[PDB]
Amino acid sequence: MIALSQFNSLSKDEAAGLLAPCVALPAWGETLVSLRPFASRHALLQTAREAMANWGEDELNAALSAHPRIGEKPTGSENERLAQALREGNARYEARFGRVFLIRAKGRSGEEILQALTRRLQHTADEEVAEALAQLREITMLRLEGAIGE
Repeated sequence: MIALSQFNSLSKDEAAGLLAPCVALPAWGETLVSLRPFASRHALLQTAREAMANWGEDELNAALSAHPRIGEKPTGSENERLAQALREGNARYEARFGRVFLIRAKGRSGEEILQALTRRLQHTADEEVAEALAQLREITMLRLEGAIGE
């Protein structure tokens, strides 16, 4: 984590690089960088929310393009039932929608994630683009909050 004053004084390229892990959408970071200086962390976060408010399906696709799918990271009881149901739900999700299951995980239990996954599998394509975007916005904000201090 770097101070807000450090973020304000970075070069445009170092500042975009600091923001890059928050989401794989260079335009979002470029926009925030171009609006420096920020006078408080709260104001930076509010601007960040505005900048992602009109992301659509094209941004969802670009943001997720390098995300590993099922079977792409081979590793070589109630816990077993949960792990199985989560792995099966993820497999169903990828087969239906042709994209990884994106969910803000911090703060949710495995059982809560399973319930959200099961519910989202009942969505229409448009309903799920919207929810996946909302989760992408939440994740981006949590990452930004860990990247730049007061």
